[PDB]
Amino acid sequence: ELIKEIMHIKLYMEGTVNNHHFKCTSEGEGKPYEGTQTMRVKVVEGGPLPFAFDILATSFSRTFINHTQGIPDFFKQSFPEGFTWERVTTYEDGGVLTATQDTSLQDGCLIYNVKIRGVNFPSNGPVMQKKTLGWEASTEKLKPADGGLEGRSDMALKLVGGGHLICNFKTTYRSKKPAKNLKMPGVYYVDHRLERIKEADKETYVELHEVSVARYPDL
Repeated sequence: ELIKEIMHIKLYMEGTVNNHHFKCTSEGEGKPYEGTQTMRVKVVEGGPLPFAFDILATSFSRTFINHTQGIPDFFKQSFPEGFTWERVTTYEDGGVLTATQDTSLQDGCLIYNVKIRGVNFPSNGPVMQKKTLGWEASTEKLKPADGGLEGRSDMALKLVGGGHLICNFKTTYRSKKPAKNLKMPGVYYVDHRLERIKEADKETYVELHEVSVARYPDL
């Protein structure tokens, strides 16, 4: 089957956000066919992060997406090799977070390897002052873009005692399997819900849950 009904995950992440180098590590598990998953994150380097963790949570699983209707799963079809993704998130206040990700399948446990580069996050802004809450539920429009998938989405980051700091991202998904060995999907949508379950000792340990359900557009 390759991708089982319940799958284990292990993650490695490192980066610099406003030149503040850090390193993160994770262990998680989800139901790939149901679109749910859970991730327990631990910041191993760069002490208590000077920026809001929320900018990183969104880089911590395309393989855990409930493909309803009968949409070809580009992500699951890409195994055992896996797939890569490059995302660029642009914030309304000038902050830009670029992330590079590698997904592989080694000895049953699913492996994620992320690279993070955050720049121009304003000093007294919600991210740097750590005055952000969760991410509101978002929707990503995916369209087949020459061999891979291109995903665009507009997100809203909840703010401490306020409204939101909005942003948008452009992502490119590249399969490790050749495009010849893949049945590509049409233009489809993925609705996401990203909730933070737990938090410990100054955003050093964070538990996150995600729910993703794919669907063909309405008529």
